[PDB]
Amino acid sequence: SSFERKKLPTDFDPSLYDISFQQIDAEQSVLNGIKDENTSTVVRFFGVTSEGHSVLCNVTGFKNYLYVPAPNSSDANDQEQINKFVHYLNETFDHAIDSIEVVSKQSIWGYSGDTKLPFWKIYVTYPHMVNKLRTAFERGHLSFNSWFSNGTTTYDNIAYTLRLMVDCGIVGMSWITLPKGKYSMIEPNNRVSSCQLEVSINYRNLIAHPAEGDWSHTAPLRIMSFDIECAGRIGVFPEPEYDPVIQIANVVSIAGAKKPFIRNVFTLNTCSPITGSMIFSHATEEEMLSNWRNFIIKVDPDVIIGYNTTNFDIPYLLNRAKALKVNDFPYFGRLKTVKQEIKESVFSSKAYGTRETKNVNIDGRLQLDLLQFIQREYKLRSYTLNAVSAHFLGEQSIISDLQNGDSETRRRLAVYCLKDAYLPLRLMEKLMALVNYTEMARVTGVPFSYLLARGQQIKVVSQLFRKCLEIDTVIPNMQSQASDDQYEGATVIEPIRGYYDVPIATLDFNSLYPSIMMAHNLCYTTLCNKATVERLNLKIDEDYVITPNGDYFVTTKRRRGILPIILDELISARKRAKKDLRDEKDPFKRDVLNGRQLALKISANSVYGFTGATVGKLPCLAISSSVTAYGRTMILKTKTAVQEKYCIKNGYKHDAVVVYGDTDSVMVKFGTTDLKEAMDLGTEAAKYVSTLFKHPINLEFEKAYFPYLLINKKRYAGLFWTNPDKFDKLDQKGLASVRRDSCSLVSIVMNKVLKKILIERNVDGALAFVRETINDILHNRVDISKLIISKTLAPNYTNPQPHAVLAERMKRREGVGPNVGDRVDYVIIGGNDKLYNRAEDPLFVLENNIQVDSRYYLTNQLQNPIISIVAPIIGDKQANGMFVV
DNA sequence: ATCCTCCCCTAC
DNA sequence: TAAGGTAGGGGAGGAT
Ligand SMILES: Nc1ccn([C@H]2C[C@H](O)[C@@H](COP(=O)(O)OP(=O)(O)OP(=O)(O)O)O2)c(=O)n1
Ligand SMILES: [Ca+2]
Ligand SMILES: [Ca+2]
Ligand SMILES: [Ca+2]
Ligand SMILES: [Ca+2]
Ligand SMILES: [Ca+2]
Repeated sequence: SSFERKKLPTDFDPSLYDISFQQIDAEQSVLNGIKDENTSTVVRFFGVTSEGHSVLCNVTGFKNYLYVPAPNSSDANDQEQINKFVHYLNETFDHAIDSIEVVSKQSIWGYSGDTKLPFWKIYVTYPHMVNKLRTAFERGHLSFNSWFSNGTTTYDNIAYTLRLMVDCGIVGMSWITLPKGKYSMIEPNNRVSSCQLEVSINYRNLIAHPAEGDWSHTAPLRIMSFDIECAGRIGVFPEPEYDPVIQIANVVSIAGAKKPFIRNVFTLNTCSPITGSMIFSHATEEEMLSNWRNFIIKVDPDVIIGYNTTNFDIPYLLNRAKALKVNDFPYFGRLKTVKQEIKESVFSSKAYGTRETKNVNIDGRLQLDLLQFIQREYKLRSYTLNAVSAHFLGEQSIISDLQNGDSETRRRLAVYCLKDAYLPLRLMEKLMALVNYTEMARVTGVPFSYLLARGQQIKVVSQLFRKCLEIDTVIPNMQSQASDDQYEGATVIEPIRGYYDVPIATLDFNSLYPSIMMAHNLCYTTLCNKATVERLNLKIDEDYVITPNGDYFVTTKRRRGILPIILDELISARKRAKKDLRDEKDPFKRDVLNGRQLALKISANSVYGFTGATVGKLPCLAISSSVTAYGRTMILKTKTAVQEKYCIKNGYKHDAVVVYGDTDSVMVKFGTTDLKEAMDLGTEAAKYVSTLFKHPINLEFEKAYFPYLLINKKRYAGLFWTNPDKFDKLDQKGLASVRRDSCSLVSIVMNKVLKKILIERNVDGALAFVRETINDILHNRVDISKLIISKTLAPNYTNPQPHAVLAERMKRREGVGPNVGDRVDYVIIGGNDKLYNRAEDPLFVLENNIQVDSRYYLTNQLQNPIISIVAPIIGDKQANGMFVV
């Protein structure tokens, strides 16, 4: 269809109507016409009112700025001289320095006392000039009055849009009210957007509502999900230069609605009717594309979603329209003449990997590619639409041929395309993608768009700037300087390896690293030193503390740190999510709620990580190292306290043994053969141990393993009990059977062997199954699908890896192949070459009847993991004999 | 025969 | 702030 937004009130007028809208995105821009507070640059916020009206609100009069410390010079307070310095800067920086305001601030770096210092807040008429100013102060030669020649630390480096959001109290996905009489309409001939309401307000006059109570609701966002089909060549993934887009299916709904209010398919050529959806068929591809752009503009979606839309559908359409010279195509943002462009960049982090990105500006609309969401929030063996639809939704080549048939074959194609457009919307709603990300944007204060495009650091940065503003504190700008060394981390306890046929109680600290930062008041602002404690005559333990890393931090007596408060808020949110999880029946919903609480846990742990990131801009290893140091002492103290308490000479039946533990957990063999008693002792022990640490540190009994197969550090399995009557699952940590680089032959067999032993207590049956499997490998009875190994392609290599060698080979053969950051699928083929030269594309293998290295799969894939699980039961000799041959 | 490094992924 | 942290198994090969 294409229904448009509800019409505005007929008597609408800025003097009559407040405008309250949920802002979903914002960007820096220059406003045509009069300046405000000597600047023509604005932050344009886009969003939606409770009645479903779209809004572009220009926030005017907000000048970017930087802080530098006032010079240590007698003439520093002479206004005439400050005025002259401003003239000097205007001569140097394109006449873009507005003024200098003298303010009292303190650096976030350390405790020197509560005495604040004079800083110079230097305002600019356009935001980007702050960067050049910062550079000049840092490495330029601003030699006026010998004030900064030369040179100086600068403070509060942050992008202009976020600077405004922080200073105005605006978080992501938040509500803003524009009071009647306080804003003005953009005149018809000056309009730049297609929003129903295009207005301007001075930043001081907007009301930024905290996302709480009556202002924690969300606006009725219009969600558009789409999917395209292309008719491409046999053997070639479609290329925009040659292969037509032949269908675009669309579904549009209101956030949270039961059903979409628009369902349609744009087709090239004719297409027979589809019950419950509109069909818009076109004689030419060009027409279809232009109509689709017009459709977006008229429907005015707030969020554009789909599955792989980011890396495929969107760039493909842009590139296709360009190839076809449909030159007005790429204008479907909310800014009428702002072109959608592909920005090529690179994203890299340990958590998310390293890869090229192709982000497109669709100004004033959000994007939520469900493939990108699911990849971030879930660990799955496969992320194909089919795979994830079957997994989350319970769902169960010819394309070009269907296209070249008739109205009926194209209809068939259109149902497929419509379904592919609908699934992402089902996924978004069931996985609560929009709802949970709204929460995250609000809690951390970042724009929604940062969640999928950016990392954990920017969320920490936003929270830090917001807390610092509250206490007149500013943050020094430092250059990233990656270290060649990692600081010392956690203790992993030496395992007493083997098969335990008695209950093992697992105890672990709630939110360990955050609880350590809170208990011990660990923050940039509380960091001190020997020199200060003496100049100030502070008393150990009352006024400060010395960490096991040897660092001095002041106590809450002297200063409440800010990191503890940020962590407190994140843990509160997490606790709300956990309660929701505790209160929910449906297994699937609980799953989703489990990701929500995990996401918030990672956010809290990322505040610790931020302090340890030298690949980052505010490392403080005093904090990160003190945290890990405390952690090592705590697990040692926990192990010692459990062993000293629960022993025969204290009236217990057995001497408790800590058989294993990792970072913040201990696995305890109390000695009893009874499961409930082990769980009761585990609970009592955690309660006792918790009394030995400072609030809010807390040890809890987590679960019992019975039996428990401990193979090595970070390698074990066990039946996992949270009640003594029925076990929850067969839990596996670290084993090949839970690593996504195992071939499924190994994972499946390991899984079945573990089940037969731990659940069915049938070692004989497990061994018969392994022997059968060995026979199948050696007689080529294993489907190639179970032999495929997948590994991520790294950006660069020192040592040649089989999948990386194969990726280059594939490009040589086909002109294209896996890119950095893609998983590469391969099987090992037979032959005399080095292993890294013997990884091959499974399709290439099938096509050419190439023999797979069967013995390799036996000896170098199956054999070691299987021996490691059965040897503890049948012994090393038998386990090894089973593999001859 | 030991111990190291690069690599990939997972345990925290 | 472009990009949260460290420990460590085990495959595969390198240096003494
Ligand atoms: N992604 C992660 C996971 C863990 N850790 C560190 C900090 C954690 O506090 C500690 C223990 O890991 P847990 O998985 O037990 O995490 P928590 O104790 O924080 O959370 P929970 O309350 O779920 O046990 O390891 C981390 O820095 N980053
Ligand atoms: Ca698709
Ligand atoms: Ca726990
Ligand atoms: Ca924990
Ligand atoms: Ca743990
Ligand atoms: Ca090692």
